[PDB]
Amino acid sequence: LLSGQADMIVAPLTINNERAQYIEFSKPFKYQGLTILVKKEIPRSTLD
Amino acid sequence: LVTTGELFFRSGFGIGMRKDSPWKQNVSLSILKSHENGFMEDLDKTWV
Amino acid sequence: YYVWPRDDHLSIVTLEEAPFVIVESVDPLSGTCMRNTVPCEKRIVTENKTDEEPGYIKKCCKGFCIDILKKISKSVKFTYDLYLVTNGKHGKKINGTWNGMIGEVVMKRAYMAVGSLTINEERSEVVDFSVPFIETGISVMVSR
Repeated sequence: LLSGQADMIVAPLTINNERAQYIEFSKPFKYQGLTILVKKEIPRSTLD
Repeated sequence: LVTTGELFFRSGFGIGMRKDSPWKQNVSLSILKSHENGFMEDLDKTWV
Repeated sequence: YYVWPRDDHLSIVTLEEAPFVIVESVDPLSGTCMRNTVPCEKRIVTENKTDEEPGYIKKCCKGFCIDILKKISKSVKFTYDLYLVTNGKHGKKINGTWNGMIGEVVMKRAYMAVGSLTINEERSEVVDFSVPFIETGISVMVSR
């Protein structure tokens, strides 16, 4: 964007301090947060 | 696999722009207008 | 009570509702607002017969938005003196005029609207907002 070869950055962008300091955003179009992912489960004990 | 946990720091998304370009005001207004027509919810339920 | 009539000194038109901002009466003590709050300035025009002076019955304010406003005011070194609402809840185009807090801001003398506001395609053409600082929306309420 900043050099000479872009005008809109339609992409998974995200608001923060420095990027909003150096360019002007618009109103947000999604309110996603930051979260964590792990793997699912399986059956269990009692054996014999 | 599955996602767990809560949401820490929660920014938003957004279409970026240049600094002082003629579009910014109108593009922000268009995003805000479309966000109150179910359009964002419509596309979210269509794809995500 | 001219508030010491004496370029960073601006009015702040606020409102009290929810755990966002709550207004309490002055701490009795000796007639002064307690600590951990900022002195608000309630305005009363309850005189329904004569054009009496507005009621300058001061009070105290505390909550979410006032705390964030204090943090911001410290952050950029500007002085402030809060001031409550006189008529209307928030503001609405009532036959081509804003009757409320946004009307107070657009009609000068306010220069801020910190409170419980909603960003919409209805006031961006008269005032202009900042980045939202809480996720609002429309949801439901059903008993479990």
